[PDB]
Amino acid sequence: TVFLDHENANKILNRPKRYNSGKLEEFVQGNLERECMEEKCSFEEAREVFENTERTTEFWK
Amino acid sequence: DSRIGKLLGFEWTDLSSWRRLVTLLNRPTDPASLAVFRFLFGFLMVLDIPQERGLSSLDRKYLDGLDVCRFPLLDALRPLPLDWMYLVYTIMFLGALGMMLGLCYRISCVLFLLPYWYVFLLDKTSWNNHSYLYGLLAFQLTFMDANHYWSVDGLLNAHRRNAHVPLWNYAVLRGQIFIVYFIAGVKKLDADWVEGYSMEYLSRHWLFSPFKLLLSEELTSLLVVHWGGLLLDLSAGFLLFFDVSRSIGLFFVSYFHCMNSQLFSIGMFSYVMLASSPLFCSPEWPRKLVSYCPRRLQQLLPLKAAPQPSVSCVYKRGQKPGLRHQLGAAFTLLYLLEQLFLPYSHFLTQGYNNWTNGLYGYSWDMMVHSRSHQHVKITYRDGRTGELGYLNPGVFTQSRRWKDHADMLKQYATCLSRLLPKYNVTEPQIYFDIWVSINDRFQQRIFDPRVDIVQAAWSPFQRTSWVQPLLMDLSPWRAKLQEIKSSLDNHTEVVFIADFPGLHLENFVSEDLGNTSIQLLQGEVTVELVAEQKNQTLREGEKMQLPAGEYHKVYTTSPSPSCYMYVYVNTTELALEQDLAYLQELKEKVENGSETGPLPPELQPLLEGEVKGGPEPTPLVQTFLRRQQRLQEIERRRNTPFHERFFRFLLRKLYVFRRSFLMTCISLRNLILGRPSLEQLAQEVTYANLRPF
Ligand SMILES: C/C(=C\Cc1c(C)c(O)c2ccccc2c1O)CCC[C@H](C)CCC[C@H](C)CCCC(C)C
Ligand SMILES: *[C@@H]1O[C@H](CO)[C@@H](O[C@@H]2O[C@H](CO)[C@@H](O)[C@H](O)[C@H]2NC(C)=O)[C@H](O)[C@H]1NC(C)=O
Ligand SMILES: *[C@@H]1O[C@H](CO)[C@@H](O[C@@H]2O[C@H](CO)[C@@H](O)[C@H](O)[C@H]2NC(C)=O)[C@H](O)[C@H]1NC(C)=O
Ligand SMILES: *[C@@H]1O[C@H](CO)[C@@H](O[C@@H]2O[C@H](CO)[C@@H](O)[C@H](O)[C@H]2NC(C)=O)[C@H](O)[C@H]1NC(C)=O
Ligand SMILES: *[C@@H]1O[C@H](CO)[C@@H](O)[C@H](O)[C@H]1NC(C)=O
Repeated sequence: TVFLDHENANKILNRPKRYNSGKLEEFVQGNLERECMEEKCSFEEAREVFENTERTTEFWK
Repeated sequence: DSRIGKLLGFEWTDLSSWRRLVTLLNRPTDPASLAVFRFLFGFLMVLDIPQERGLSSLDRKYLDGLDVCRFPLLDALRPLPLDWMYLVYTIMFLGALGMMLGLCYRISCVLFLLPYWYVFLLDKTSWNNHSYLYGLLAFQLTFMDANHYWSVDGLLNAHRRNAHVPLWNYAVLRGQIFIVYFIAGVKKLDADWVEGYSMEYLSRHWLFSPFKLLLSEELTSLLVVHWGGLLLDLSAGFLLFFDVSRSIGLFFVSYFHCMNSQLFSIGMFSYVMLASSPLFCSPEWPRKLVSYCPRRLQQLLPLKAAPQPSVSCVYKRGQKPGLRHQLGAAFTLLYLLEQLFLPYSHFLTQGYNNWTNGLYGYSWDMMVHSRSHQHVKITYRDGRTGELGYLNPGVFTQSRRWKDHADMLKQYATCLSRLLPKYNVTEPQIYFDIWVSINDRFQQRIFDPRVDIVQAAWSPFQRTSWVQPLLMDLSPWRAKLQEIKSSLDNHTEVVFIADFPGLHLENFVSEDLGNTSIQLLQGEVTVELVAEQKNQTLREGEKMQLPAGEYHKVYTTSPSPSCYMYVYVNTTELALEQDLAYLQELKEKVENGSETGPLPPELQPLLEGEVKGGPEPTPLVQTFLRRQQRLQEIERRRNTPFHERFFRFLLRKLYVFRRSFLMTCISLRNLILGRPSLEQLAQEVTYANLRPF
């Protein structure tokens, strides 16, 4: 997945927050984190906060 | 006797000469409160090393042989192999324990300090304000005489047992906490915080439920969260120092920190600030607190006798100051001045400047900016054949902070340039196109989409010419846009774009997203369909119904930037939802007794709930069963008693600690005695990762 297709690269109208939440919920490392994100604000807002204590690492684990 | 001396603890005459200033800053003080703070800080850092510093995840972060792009402050730095890194973290843990117990205190402080800053500088994406605060506290305590009370070193050496400490030990810590609170408050005198935009969704939390009994949500999100935050920053800065205001300030700051800890996932920052809050009390509170205990309790707690004289202080009868006495005052003054100046040093290091000010971590601007990225495109042109290709947004990276800083983007470009030849690419030219909005503004480009970042010019002290300015002229539109967000249905979605003159945006509407429209809010653009090479020039308040499944382009051809909006509904999602609703309605009708006729064969798996001894279910049936299972799982999760949740939390933390310790032991064994057989390593790794149960 290093190189991405020409058609798929130029998709501005692709849900960032919805896609991230779906990936987190489907992933085993998330689920609880995905559920919290769905109940809470979008994960994009959490990333924009920039003070989270390894939110990405916690979601991965 | 003067009121100035009583309130501030010193008379003006002490500042008349340098010698009297040194004598004032090196007067005797009780050592108890510093010892208590030392113990609490050391214990918190000991708990924090296996959780946030990354001892558990270190095996999948610095794995040998893996090609990933680091972001060190200095390009000279390079990570060491994994085993040596585990040894470094072991040295950190030993130093933290030594500081906690006060055993070989200076060596413990050094062994904690040097590794901590090495790790902190190694990766700019793990920078945060509380990590910087922990580093500064560790740096300060290396010089402070905190091993005088409740320390094993005292039992090992009688001369440093229950002895006086100079006054500047407390002064530096008090100044640090005051600077933290005051700079946090003053930085929050920005239009995006006093107006309620930043952290606007924190007012819906259940912890704010009692406030809503008297106030509406919209006002509660402004008066309480934001204005309360600023006023509490200033009040926590100033109230604690004075005698009368200590109780109210302590109550407010303690409740504030508990609420912050429960609302956020910052980590150990709130607890460390709670530990620092008592430091403004009198320097002898633990001793007199222990004195109010029965005899039996006193037999094991620290000593209750009055402190004995020390040798690192100036005692008045005249005693001539030595050399350490003067250096203490010099260090105090210089360190406080440096702390005051550093947050506002962004006019010197302009290479790191962006829409925000400087790097994150050393400005105390906590939770004041929120960002929402929409798209990230990486294009590369091969330097031999001329081919043009597109890379994945986040390849060879572990963080997402390279989308907001020019220097990190330059390092990422260099990393890609050196690593791409492994995939049959000659000397490339890399172009970036990133869309980001700060505090709910129009999505706009952050970087020039026509500049080869690999060959671009960047230096620490010179402003970059390929960072687009933030257009604050479109700020007031944030009112009207919000209204447009509230007039849409449950399926329609809206994306706002603000584009510079001359630049053009190329987009591909997916086949699923039918019924997509483009409307112009300000300016003049031309929308081009490439299938027939036909463009229309749009004016304000005009709408176009774009194709779905092809490419379009939007060109800006005005003297000023143009703002427009994309409104779309996922037709495939709507069709799937309608079909699922129809199937659910049929299932309910069958269940409640209606539709007496025989069920369809495809409906039989739905009522049975298991496809056994029959044809495989259709995708619609699979989706319905999956949705029902997910709903049941969520319902079970919500109706979960508190004791079960607490038990799971404790078990998970125990697993994290056990994994950290076992991995460290395996690494140390490998480092010392060499590597045993590979199968043994696989078995040991399997054993370490085992869940406790
Ligand atoms: C998110 C906020 C501030 C960011 C922050 C954080 C996260 C910290 O960790 C800090 C630690 C030390 C210093 C500054 C920090 C900081 O700036 C607003 C704060 C929200 C909070 C819930 C405000 C509550 C105000 C109380 C309830 C008093 C209200 C007064 C009356 C209405 C009763
Ligand atoms: C549709 O209108 C646009 C409006 O600019 C035309 O575009 C520019 O296109 C010309 C010819 O391709 C280029 O030389 C210019 O550089 C473009 N402008 C910018 C700012 O990039 C476009 O050509 C029109 N479509 C057709 C098929 O003629
Ligand atoms: C596509 O167009 C818009 C969304 O892009 C929607 O149309 C709405 O149509 C209903 C029909 O009664 C109106 O009441 C709404 O006011 C419209 N919304 C607007 C104008 O923003 C709908 O999602 C799609 N419409 C069609 C015809 O496919
Ligand atoms: C449009 O809406 C559809 C509704 O299904 C979204 O799609 C599914 O899309 C994901 C990708 O995120 C696929 O993995 C699933 O298989 C799709 N569901 C099916 C086929 O039932 C889709 O992501 C939305 N966005 C776009 C751009 O189409
Ligand atoms: C072609 O590129 C791919 C990318 O890994 C790989 O097969 C190899 O590097 C190249 N093959 C040849 C024959 O050059």
